[PDB]
Amino acid sequence: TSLPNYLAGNGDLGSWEPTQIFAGEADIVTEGGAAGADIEIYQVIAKNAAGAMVPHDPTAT
Amino acid sequence: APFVAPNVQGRVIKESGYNTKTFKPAYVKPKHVIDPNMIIPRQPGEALGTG
Repeated sequence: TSLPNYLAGNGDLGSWEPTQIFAGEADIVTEGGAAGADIEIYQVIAKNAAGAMVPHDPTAT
Repeated sequence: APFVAPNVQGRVIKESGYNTKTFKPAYVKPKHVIDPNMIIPRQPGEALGTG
């Protein structure tokens, strides 16, 4: 954090992309509920036996 | 006021109502009869002998 760079180099600052999520005109209905596992952004969620928001996974017993 | 992430819709809050009270008054009727037996004998501030 302390010393500066005297050398010569390249670098990127980043690369933006859009993230388009909607594709139609249905109503958009939400409610918040309590989770029960780790959940990312825009992950498909299910509900376990207690009502917690477990992320979606088929092939379960 | 509730905290809402700025994508989702929102929250709805309930309200309250009324109450009533009614009353009716009560009725009071005292009275006296007056005989000649109460008028005649001597009221105290009166001189002796002749009233």
